[PDB]
Amino acid sequence: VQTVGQWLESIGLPQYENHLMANGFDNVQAMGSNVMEDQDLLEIGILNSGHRQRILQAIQLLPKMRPIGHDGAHPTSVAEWLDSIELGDYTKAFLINGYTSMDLLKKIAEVELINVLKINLIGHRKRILASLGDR
Repeated sequence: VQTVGQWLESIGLPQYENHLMANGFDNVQAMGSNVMEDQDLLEIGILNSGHRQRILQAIQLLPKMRPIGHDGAHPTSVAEWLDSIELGDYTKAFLINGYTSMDLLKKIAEVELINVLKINLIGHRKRILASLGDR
């Protein structure tokens, strides 16, 4: 079981744990398939310079990449889809927003997402972004 608190405490100390968690980065799984990015770690709210590289090289060096780890998901709707992303309440916003077909989720841009879904959270953002696979 991987926990942000443990990982963070290892690479450094329990100081940004709250930030990440509250920023959606409460589950290490958020960086299981796609290691954290400079823009993300920087968008959160780090103390000061000298830590960015640490988290980057660390989260990037994290030996969690394997060949057998090629499992994916095949949902039928926004519901089951988000269900595989540690999210369910989103189903409401997504639905009322007009998201019925997965394809539709791939017909929007960043701004459109933060403007429609109104997520405004790196965690949930990266999670869904990775789940869909825009780029």
